[PDB]
Amino acid sequence: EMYIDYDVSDRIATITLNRPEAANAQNPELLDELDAAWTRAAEDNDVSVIVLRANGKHFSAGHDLRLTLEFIYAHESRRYLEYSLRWRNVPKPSIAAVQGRCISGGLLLCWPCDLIIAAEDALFSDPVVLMDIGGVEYHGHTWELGPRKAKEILFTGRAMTAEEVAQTGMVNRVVPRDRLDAETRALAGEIAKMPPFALRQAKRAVNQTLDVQGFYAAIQSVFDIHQTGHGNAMSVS
Amino acid sequence: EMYIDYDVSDRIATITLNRPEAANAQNPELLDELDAAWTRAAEDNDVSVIVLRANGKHFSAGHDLRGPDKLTLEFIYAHESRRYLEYSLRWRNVPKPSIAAVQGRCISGGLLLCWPCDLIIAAEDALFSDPVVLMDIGGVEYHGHTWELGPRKAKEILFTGRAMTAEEVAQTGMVNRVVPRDRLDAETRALAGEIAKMPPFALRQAKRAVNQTLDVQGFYAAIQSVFDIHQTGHGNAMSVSGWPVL
Amino acid sequence: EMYIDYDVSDRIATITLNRPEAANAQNPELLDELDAAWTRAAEDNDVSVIVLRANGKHFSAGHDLRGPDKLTLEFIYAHESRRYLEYSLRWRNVPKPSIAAVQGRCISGGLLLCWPCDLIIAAEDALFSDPVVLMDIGGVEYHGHTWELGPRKAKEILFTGRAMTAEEVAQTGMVNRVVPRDRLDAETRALAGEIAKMPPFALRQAKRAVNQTLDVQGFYAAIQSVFDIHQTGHGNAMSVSGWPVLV
Amino acid sequence: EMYIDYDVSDRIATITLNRPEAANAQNPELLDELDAAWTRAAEDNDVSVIVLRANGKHFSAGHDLRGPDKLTLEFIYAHESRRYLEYSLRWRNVPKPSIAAVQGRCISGGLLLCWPCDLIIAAEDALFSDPVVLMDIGGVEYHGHTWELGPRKAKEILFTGRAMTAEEVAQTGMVNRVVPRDRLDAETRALAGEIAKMPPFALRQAKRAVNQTLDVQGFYAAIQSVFDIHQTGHGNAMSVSGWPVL
Amino acid sequence: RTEMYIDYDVSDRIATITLNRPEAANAQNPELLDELDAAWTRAAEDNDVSVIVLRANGKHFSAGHDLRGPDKLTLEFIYAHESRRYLEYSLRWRNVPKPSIAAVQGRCISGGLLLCWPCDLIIAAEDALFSDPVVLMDIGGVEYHGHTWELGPRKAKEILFTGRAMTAEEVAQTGMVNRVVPRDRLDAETRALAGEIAKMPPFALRQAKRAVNQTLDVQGFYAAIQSVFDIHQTGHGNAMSVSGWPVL
Amino acid sequence: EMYIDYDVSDRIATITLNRPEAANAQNPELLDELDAAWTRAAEDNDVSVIVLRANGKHFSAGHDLRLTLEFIYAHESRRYLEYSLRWRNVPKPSIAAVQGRCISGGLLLCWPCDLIIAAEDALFSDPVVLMDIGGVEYHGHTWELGPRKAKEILFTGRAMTAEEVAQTGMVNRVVPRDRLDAETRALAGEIAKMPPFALRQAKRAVNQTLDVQGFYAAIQSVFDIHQTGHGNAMSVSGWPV
Ligand SMILES: [Zn+2]
Ligand SMILES: [Zn+2]
Ligand SMILES: [Zn+2]
Ligand SMILES: [Zn+2]
Ligand SMILES: [Zn+2]
Ligand SMILES: [Zn+2]
Repeated sequence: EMYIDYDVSDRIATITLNRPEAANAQNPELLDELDAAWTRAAEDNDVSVIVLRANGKHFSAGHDLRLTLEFIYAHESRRYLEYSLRWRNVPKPSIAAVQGRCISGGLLLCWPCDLIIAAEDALFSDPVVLMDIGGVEYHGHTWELGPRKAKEILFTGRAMTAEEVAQTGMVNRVVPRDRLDAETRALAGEIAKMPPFALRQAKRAVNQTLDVQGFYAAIQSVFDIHQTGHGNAMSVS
Repeated sequence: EMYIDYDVSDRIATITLNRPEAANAQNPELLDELDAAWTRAAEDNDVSVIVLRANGKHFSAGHDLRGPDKLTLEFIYAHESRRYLEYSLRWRNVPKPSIAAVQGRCISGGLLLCWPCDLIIAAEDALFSDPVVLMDIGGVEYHGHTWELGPRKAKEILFTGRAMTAEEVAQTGMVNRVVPRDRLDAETRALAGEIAKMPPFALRQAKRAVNQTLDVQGFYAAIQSVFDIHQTGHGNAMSVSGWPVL
Repeated sequence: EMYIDYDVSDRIATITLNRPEAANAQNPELLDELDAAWTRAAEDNDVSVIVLRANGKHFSAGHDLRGPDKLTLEFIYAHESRRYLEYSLRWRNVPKPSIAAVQGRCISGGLLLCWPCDLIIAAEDALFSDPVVLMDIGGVEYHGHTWELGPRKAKEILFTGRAMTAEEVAQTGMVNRVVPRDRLDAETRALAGEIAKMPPFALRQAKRAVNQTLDVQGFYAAIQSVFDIHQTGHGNAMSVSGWPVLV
Repeated sequence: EMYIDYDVSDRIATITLNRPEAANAQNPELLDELDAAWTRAAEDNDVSVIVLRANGKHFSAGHDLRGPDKLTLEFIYAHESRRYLEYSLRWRNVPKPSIAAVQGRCISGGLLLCWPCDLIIAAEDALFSDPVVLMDIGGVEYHGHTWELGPRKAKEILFTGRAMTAEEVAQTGMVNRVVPRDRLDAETRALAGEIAKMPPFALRQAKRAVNQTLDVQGFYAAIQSVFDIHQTGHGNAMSVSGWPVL
Repeated sequence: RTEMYIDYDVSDRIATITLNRPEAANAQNPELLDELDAAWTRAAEDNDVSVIVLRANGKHFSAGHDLRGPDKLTLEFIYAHESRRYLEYSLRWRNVPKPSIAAVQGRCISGGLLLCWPCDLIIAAEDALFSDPVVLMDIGGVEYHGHTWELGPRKAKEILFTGRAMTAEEVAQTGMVNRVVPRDRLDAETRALAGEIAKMPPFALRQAKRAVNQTLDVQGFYAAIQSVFDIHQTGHGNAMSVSGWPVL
Repeated sequence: EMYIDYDVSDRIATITLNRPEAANAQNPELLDELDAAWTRAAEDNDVSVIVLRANGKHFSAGHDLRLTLEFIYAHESRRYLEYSLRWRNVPKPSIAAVQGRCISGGLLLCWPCDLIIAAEDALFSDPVVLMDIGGVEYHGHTWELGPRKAKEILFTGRAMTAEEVAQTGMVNRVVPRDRLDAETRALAGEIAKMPPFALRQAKRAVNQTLDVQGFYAAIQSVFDIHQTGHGNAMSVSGWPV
């Protein structure tokens, strides 16, 4: 349990990213620990609500950078795409608490949560166009931001403030940094009073509407677009 | 015609919920009168625009749960498919513009009355909620939530049962305009009057352009999918207690 | 190139609507030239980003109708399907970032010029509308309204024909940024210049990611569906008066 | 009961088209009686299965064109949207199994009667066609063609106006079974009888499983889209001749 | 590892997964399904495997879910367990990024379809009989609604409404079965086909499979499967409201 | 013109693939000429129906085989995907007459036609899996053949007879080789009697149903999957296949 802390109390499972020395950059080991924590929470009948949070100044700087396309495709399809979709589908409510920087692969950790609470000084970005890739592997951008904002931030690599993403509906609530854990836990507690099958089916109502709208199919389509970026990058260098 | 009043003047059909003594709680009889009113307005060539409004402090407290031998899910499923789902979809598709005027509380089944309207004008005091998760059900029968609020707000308000102010739902696009409560009726009628000057077939097809876009996006199919999700909640409640809600 | 000016420098193709004396009303000749300019930009290896802008006070007043012995719906359908629908979709899909700079009035057909652009920057003074219901038609030929405004706002502005301010459309996400009118061109070019530092294939695939998400959501199919709904408007106007619109 | 006969026995509602003097061509009166018969069967708890059949040599020769000072597309659109599109979708969605027994010719509008049924049994002699391109229209109002035939056969039969045999439409899956003409009623009745033994809620939800799969695939949205395409045909015919069909 | 119900062999780049509960006509209890899921995972993760073959010992491919296999039984409980071992398992097998082939002999009833439909290709013995008679038990078809996609809607409704069986030749006509072969050659024909496919480059196979499966998901496959799962569960909900047990 | 012949008579535009010495293998010049021919037919108000046919033994052996992924992507998106979709959408009926072998890229020529008439001898295949690619650029396979048959023929590279593809609905009619041109022209002639706007909208009714079902979006999705095959082939060897 190096990289990920796990606590259960009052029917809330709190999963903490604990690699602040690297701004919670994600290596394969961290991702495997994180996927195990989600599974543990999903399987525990004493857990009603999942809280995903991070220690330190920044939620996550993204994937830790430190050969065939088939190899990249296979690895990214598991740890990036399959993991994030599995988290998305866990049949209990989940809430991310985001402070400071949430960059590129960071979005693959919070987007799968049902609700997001952000500190006022949180900054969200996906500057991977600079590295020759058309946005990260799990394309929540268009769904979360709308297409024009998604294009703007992909084309420029600029950051968005917490208030800006709250306006698009990607962030549910913006609170001062000193209230982020308070607000997240209070909301988790309110939700934890509710019947678990009703929570499950409320979640399913919304997620199935998104899937009818094309969410699953679109996420799969964009994964292949992303991979053409890797294929081009390899062909150049 | 106890529960629903109906007026036609100046090419506007005004349908009024008139059960203020129960905060416009909806029993089968009210819903049948309401559907007949919508049909009357739809079929009247002297009506260009439909206004739906409510008497009293509150638009609607929702379904009236005080309105057989061995109760089965088949029975609940059949009845709710007719008076909740089919009725609300039928209103949604009436080929003339419709405007809901919403004051005070609009709770759970109240949403099945205003969401089918094309436009919603809300009083500053309006409070929208769907707290049915408390009763073991994953939101009301007609799932406009994700479409009207976006998925994250939809989940938030279903998971918590909290209310949203008129200003909050205006931000999502669910409400077109927010006005002081003393101006709700006048602003709604003024807007209806502006729209009533337009060519009826253009109004019909403008409405169709937007609604068919939504159907291509998956609206019809999603509404049908979530109805079955809703009904699994009744099924579970019955398996726990013998009753369709906890 | 009578009505459209084309300039390339700094990795930017600037395409300018140059009919200010008619408030950039669009006749078929202007549209043919505009389509040629988009195609030229798409093929130009000196070009990373496209900027669409307009001379004068107004971005575009819409389609020029001042602009066949037995007139038929078949004829209207065929021409509108090419210069309105096919052109706008082709611009939409050009595999390079595009930015519309919109000042003053952008009415009805005007929207067919800016909606296909990836990003829209509007002057504080910009006013967007689609009042064609007055002419017996259910919104313009390319139905961006629902996608850009949300369904309730789309219905409201079609049913009433009212205008929306730059601020109003920025709240729906249809406009990316609102800036003072005297900064519109500078701000647009600065943003284009930022984007033009990026690798072209990454820009193309970022654009694709978003536009393909939209097509999976139903964008292409919905645009085609609404085109026919629009054409039933022309069909009705013709059945009433023998003319494509109510006059 | 001028045009439509109706019988309920062994939990089967049999709806019979009874206008052989016009080869079961459909005037508004016949369609109104037919819709009433479907509603009656839908609402009757003693009915588990619906059978639609026809008297005489032909299932239906289609819409009766022999059954307003300034005729407008608005008027045509409004009427066709009700008795053609809305009626057929309503029958499609009745929450009980339905079976069409089709003999002889089923032409154009005839398809609006059998396609909404869940299952089709055809006589060996049956001929299916939609030659409405001759009248300047892109196929009938309710576009099952692509769904039932596949897109290439749909285009071929629309573009040529040719008829398809029972065998040919059985190969596409549009017809479930082909039997000799003198066995059509007996085979249909036996099939209905087999289905009528099953629990009604399971029948309802098996039907929903398939029909909701179709709506997620785009059926409802596609049907609505093609109705507008159809109407552009009327709009063009009126622009050429002042009449809805060439 | 403990092996109980599933035989597993890897040779010549083919993983052959065998249902080995012929004493129960390969009726599927939760343990069998867990073991079968593990076998699919083993094959998926083995770089020496290019193709997966699913087959069954004895006369019958699978009689379906084992009926004889909590103080207060609730729909939540049934929903949770079926969502895992029926729906999630079958979707996971569907998505394994290597070609898979089912060899189907004799009866393949109801839950049996959840084992073969996830395979890419189906080879059936001339004697194979496919059915889903669960309407008799008050349920609108099994949990993973392949029926409409595999059979077309009219055939799907016919066989659900009647509970009748379809011959191998009948399902081959809809495209659900790729090839019908004599019973005594089913294993040889299947392995020969697996061998031919196992000569191809693995990434090209993966992306050919993806091309088709992603086309199906754009068409609505994932969303429709999820939708019908809830329809199926309303059947259980109703059966419990009538009798207290999840099937009539 | 070098590779494509074009004739208009009796309201039929006949477009002929005329590179028989190469079994109508498709180089970029041939494809540009083909696209020009489709455009000419589409724009000619005296043409009601388009017939696409081929000289020699074979309809088309596919793309003529005789560097970055960006370059391959750009070129294939134009001449293969954009061209084929443009042809698919021409607002007039079109009919392909397919004799002999139609392999891989050959499918990009006939699938965009509304109707396909095949000689009894015709053989259809897509063996590109052998070259490390997940089927050709325009993924009609699932739509035309169904998913199981599409997977089988992609995974094996086997050919399908005219009778087999007729059973799936991909071929409208199968006729003897010596009657292919006559049967196609007679069918075109029947269709050319019909009102052009009704033909247009009949075509639209079916094609829009397909696009509501997901056809446009799916074709775009699979194009990217195809390009990951080129991406991988280049990462192994340096060439696209
Ligand atoms: Zn990556
Ligand atoms: Zn309910
Ligand atoms: Zn127009
Ligand atoms: Zn008609
Ligand atoms: Zn079950
Ligand atoms: Zn290629």
